[PDB]
Amino acid sequence: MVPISPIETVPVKLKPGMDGPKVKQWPLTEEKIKALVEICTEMEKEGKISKIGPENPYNTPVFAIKKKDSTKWRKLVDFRELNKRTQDFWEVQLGIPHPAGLPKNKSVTILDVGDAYFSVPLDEDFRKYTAFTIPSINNETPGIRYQYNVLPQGWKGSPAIFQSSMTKILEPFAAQNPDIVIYQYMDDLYVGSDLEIGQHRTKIEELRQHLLRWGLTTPDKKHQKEPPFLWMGYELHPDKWTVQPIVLPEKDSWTVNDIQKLVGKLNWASQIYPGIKVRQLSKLLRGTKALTEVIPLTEEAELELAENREILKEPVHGVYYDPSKDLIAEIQKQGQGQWTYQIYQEPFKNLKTGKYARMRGAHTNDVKQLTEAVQKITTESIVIWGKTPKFKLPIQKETWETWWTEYWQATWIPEWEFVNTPPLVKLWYQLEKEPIVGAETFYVDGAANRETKLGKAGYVTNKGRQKVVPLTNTTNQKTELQAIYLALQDSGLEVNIVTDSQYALGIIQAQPDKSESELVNQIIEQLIKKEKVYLAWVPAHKGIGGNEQVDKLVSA
Amino acid sequence: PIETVPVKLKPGMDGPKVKQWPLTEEKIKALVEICTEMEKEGKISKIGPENPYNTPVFAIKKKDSTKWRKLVDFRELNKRTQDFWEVQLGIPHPAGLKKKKSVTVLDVGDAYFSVPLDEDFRKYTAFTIPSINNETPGIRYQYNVLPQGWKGSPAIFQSSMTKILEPFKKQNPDIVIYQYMDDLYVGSDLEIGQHRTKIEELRQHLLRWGPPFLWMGYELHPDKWTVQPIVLPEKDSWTVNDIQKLVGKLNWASQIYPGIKVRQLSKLLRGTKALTEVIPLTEEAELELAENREILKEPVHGVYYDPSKDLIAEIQKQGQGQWTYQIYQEPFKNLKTGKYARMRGAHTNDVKQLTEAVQKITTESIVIWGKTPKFKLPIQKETWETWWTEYWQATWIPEWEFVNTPPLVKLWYQ
Ligand SMILES: COc1cc2nc(NC3CCN(Cc4ccc(C(N)=O)cc4)CC3)nc(Oc3c(C)cc(C#N)cc3C)c2cc1OC
Ligand SMILES: [Mg+2]
Repeated sequence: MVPISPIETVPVKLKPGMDGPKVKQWPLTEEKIKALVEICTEMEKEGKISKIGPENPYNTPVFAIKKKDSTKWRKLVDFRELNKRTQDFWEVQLGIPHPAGLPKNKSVTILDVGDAYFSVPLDEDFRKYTAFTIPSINNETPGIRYQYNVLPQGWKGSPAIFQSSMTKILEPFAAQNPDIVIYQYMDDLYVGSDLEIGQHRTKIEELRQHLLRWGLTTPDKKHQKEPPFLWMGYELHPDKWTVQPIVLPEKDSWTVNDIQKLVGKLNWASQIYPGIKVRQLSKLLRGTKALTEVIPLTEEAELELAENREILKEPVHGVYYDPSKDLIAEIQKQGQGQWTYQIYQEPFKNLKTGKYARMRGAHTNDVKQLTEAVQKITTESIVIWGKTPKFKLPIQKETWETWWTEYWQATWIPEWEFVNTPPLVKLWYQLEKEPIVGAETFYVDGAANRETKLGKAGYVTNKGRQKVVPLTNTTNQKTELQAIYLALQDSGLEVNIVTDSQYALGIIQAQPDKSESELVNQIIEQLIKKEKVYLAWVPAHKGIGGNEQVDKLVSA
Repeated sequence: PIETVPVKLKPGMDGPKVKQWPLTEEKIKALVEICTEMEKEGKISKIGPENPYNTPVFAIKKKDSTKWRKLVDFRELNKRTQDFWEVQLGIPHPAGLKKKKSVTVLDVGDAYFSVPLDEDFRKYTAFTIPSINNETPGIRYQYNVLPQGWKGSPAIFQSSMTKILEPFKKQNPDIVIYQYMDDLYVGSDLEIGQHRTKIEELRQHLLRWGPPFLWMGYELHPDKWTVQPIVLPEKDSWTVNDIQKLVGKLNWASQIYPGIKVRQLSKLLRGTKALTEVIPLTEEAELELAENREILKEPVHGVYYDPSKDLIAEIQKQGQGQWTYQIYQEPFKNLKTGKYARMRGAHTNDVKQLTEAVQKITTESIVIWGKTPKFKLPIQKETWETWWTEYWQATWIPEWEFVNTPPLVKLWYQ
């Protein structure tokens, strides 16, 4: 007998004020009972479970299931009630590595620690809660009761305690062998390195000689896979990586189950397939809750679907990360809030791709969206590579310089360079800082009755030019914007506009180039045609000449 | 330090479950080096999966320093930790701290590592050193001693801190000392000639009674901190646009000051005139401008600091490296106004300027009232949360909210 190092137990407690489960055992058939007694007899002699007496008041129902071809029954303890009463744990398996950040590792050996999963002991002060009773034949004898001595399959804390216990054991080995990387996931250990295979297996056998010191039989995986590894929906080759075959069906009646199908596949493919759109397909996802109704396809969504089909014809592959080279990310505008980017180190070979969707709002511009896309790529790059990449942006240095110096908010973009890839982000209009000399001054105002929704809007100018337009089905805020549009429509290339609308100022000072309101979009189109525009604000109902004259004409 | 102080949370509140935000490789390696030494010194210990709590952590570099510092975001833990009245029912803030001349700010945070923490509270200080690309599980730790940036650290050490400060309080009676979190504010009414030697008298005085960042003292001068009252332009020729901006400023000031009138200043804009046309001031309108000018010379009546209500800090970007700010508890009742200029190390980075501005305003708010205000930042949420940690240099972190609508008050504070 060779001494083994004991695995340190994790102290587990129930939730405060809660007790263990006390669920009645299901009446099982005679064939299931004989199967459960035979397997629990083997699990007991292996030290996984142990018999108990009638003192334990807790109980958990145990079931017996059978597969298709395998003529073998298997137990299944339903710890659903115990998991509700067990404390919360720290899950160390929430995130998944992205292949674009994983470097080259030629030698690879995948081990199976399945027999080590049931070797980690459970806290002895908590084993009494894992009680389960196997019903007796014809209910004529007391049911045989066991309790788990190791981490049970299906328990809340089993995955986290196992990985924590495995990480604690692998720490000295992963520290004294820096040329070896070990990835933990489920009952599998993914070991890789860049050394020749002769040195790899020897260190693999060293890992097998390290885990046996805790008594963990860890051999090679049965039926080792081919070079293209199928790992979390990816195809992992030695020098390249890609996603498993994802092809969209050709249908004519799409329902809601196909709603999470196209979006799920296109978003999962945007990480390697460039230029992928899904917004026109996602706009049909506003208020559909059930999973059976049909939605007719718009030709804007069909054209978008056909554009992605041409990209999904030939498979695109990505390269692995090289820390010796720089990290570069280039962004392109696709239209209507659509943005796509490519991340690479050497040209014509991307590490990964992606897309950014415009944050929905009333008003926006391309500079905000590009800025938001940069912050999204920045955070994603810190996750995968731990560093901010150099950006290639389709915006002039002068355009960005004018933007951030005059924008009312604070804004910043990390180190970037301009790339001439149309369409380019440009400032469509810039308001003046001071009043314009020689330009006609338009005093505008608007008003509307809150009951009948009848309103007026217009302007008065220093040259005697006037206009008042009656409006139907409008509001006070809408007449204030209408008066601005009228002043821009009837003025020359240079114009000074005087308004008292704080609502209209907040929209224009936000500098939008596109909005969901047709009236604001008409104002923007008017601003682009101008050469100089100065917008000035005055307090209303304060005897300001020109402002009160136009106020009484719209107030009826 | 042997006996622990029983620390509890607020009734019906669990510990913090805040997710660790991604960190660069240079910050991860720096925190691993720092936490490895702290683990050898017994300040922190590894924890298992039975501890589900977490508090974010990141690495900074102090002002005029070349060594990384471990900074913890105990904001969620501090608001869940109970109010510390275990000794004093509440210390009124020293009003003389803001009337002194030269105030030095030290970092007595390392002195907190000599006092152990209640074993029943150590699990709530859990933090995670994240891994890159989810390669390995994050390194999990918890504090065995009083951590820097925790609300209870200066309150628990307040019993031992005073015993070290008594031999110096007896030496100088007219010197004001104030402690907030990991900072000790030392102010004196004498010039900087002996101020360096007087603070140096306090540096090794703390070490011999028990430090990486205890050698530097952030100097302040609150006696010369300028305020920004409402000022009206003095012009010899007024255009229509100038008068329009004047009445708009006086109408805004009318909500703060009573008696402000704009009637005589409106009768000059009579008619539909061009913005660039000069309007001569009548003597009746000049009297109204003089009356309003004298009203603004006086401070706001009916203003007061209520220690029960929170402080609010608004910031407006004025351009050319100029940032104006206001501190208040009630709208239009400003407790202090100010203006910064020429942010060092940030000429093409508004984020770094705004970040440093938040630190300076919070520092001023500590000296005056002894607490931090909630900020209204003129910046998108995604841009601020991505870069503010890169320029942060203080041991404390205030609360902040984001302003998405351009304020019209910017034109008047300019
Ligand atoms: C710096 O830390 C790490 C770096 C890692 N690098 C990598 N890089 C990988 C290495 C494998 N190759 C395919 C291949 C390459 C040649 C061959 C061959 N010639 O037989 C077969 C397959 C793809 C790229 N894999 C890590 O963990 C793995 C992950 C996350 C998934 C799988 C799978 N299934 C396997 C492993 C080993 C890393 C873990 C690290 O830390 C924990
Ligand atoms: Mg009006």
